[PDB]
Amino acid sequence: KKSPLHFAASYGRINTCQRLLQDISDTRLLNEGDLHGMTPLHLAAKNGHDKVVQLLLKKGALFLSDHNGWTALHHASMGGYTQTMKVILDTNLKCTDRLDEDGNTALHFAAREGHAKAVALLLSHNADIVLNKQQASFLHLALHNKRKEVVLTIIRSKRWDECLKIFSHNSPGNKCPITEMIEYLPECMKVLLDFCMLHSTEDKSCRDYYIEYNFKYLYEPLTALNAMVQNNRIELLNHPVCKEYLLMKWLAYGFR
Amino acid sequence: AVGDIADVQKHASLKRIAMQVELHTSLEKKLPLWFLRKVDQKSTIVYQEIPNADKS
Amino acid sequence: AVGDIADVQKHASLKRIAMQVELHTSLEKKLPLWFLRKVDQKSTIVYQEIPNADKSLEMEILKQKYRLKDLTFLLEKQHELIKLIIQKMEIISET
Amino acid sequence: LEMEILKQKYRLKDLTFLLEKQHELIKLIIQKMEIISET
Repeated sequence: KKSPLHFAASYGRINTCQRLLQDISDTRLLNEGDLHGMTPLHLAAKNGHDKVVQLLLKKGALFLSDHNGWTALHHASMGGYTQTMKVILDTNLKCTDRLDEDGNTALHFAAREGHAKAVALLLSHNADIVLNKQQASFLHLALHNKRKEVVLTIIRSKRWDECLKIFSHNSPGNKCPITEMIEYLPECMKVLLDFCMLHSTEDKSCRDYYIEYNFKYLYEPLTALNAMVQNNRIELLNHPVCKEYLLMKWLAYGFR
Repeated sequence: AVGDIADVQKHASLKRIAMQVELHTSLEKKLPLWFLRKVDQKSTIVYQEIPNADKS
Repeated sequence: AVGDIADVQKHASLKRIAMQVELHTSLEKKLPLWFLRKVDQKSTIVYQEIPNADKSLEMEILKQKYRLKDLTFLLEKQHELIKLIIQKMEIISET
Repeated sequence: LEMEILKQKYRLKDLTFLLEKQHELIKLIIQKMEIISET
């Protein structure tokens, strides 16, 4: 004693949790851990228990602790849970992002195994986008796991279309690995760009560009298109709305 | 003749488009930077292509 | 010559039947409505065609896939349901 | 070599015959379960 609480509120045995925990100890051990070190607050989040993690935040405390540094909300963003990840986050937005041991944050895990909604709510609560480690952004690590669904939900909304951040050497960013390692993702990104502003006949439509890198840097210049040819994917390249036009007008001076 | 030509046409499109992109990349690098944008619209007003049958 | 002719014959049948249907649709539209049924039997007494070898068998796979998503709809709910087993379980004794 | 696939498919239907009955059987777990305490 007291061991069972760890178990019970891991799997979320609500009544045993409540009647065992209210004594009141003053929660000296609440706030306890055993190897690998972990807390009920976490084990509630690991296996998905909105009810218990809520109650435990009504009593509250500690509100964070971490043996391999993950914290709880990473264990929440591990699987595709939602209600937990709602209320847990909503208790504080200061106790929400932690970058260690080897840099990662809730967004970074949540774009692995986890489903898209998690990410949608993290953007809906202004989670950090920029923080980078190691070298490769969460988006990187997403695509190198080849997940369609997230990198499709991110692009519609909101806070970036396709963000900045880059270098080196491995792994190069950022769109060209999209095109090497999950094709047809552009297709959707692509059709989201253009207009057909006027609808059916007699319509003039502009075509904005993501493609240019854009430098200077004399950087494998033209770059992304080239990384389409090499390699290899071409039923993006053939895509009418964009590339064909780009290369056509580019071929105007090229003509000259 | 038939074997190799068939083989080239099997994935013909890439050979061609790789021709134009290659040419533009090896034109881009030589010409002086100040002669860039212009020329570049970075937009275009809009006012027998490539075969469906090839697939993976 | 061989490459393109081979390509046309690969799915030849559609090219032909699309020829006849196209012709009948662009004949149907011009001729006056009153000259319809007749001629039209809307029935027919019955009293070297098209090749077996051409086929699409990718679909077979597209048939399997939907089934397997049905299987995960039919497995995830089970997982949910089992955690819901433990949340109402009577584990005492012994812990 | 399409058959190869036609060989896989029957097996997978056998798997859902062998999963659905499990699902049935598990709801039948709860319908005779002794959940008290605690509700």
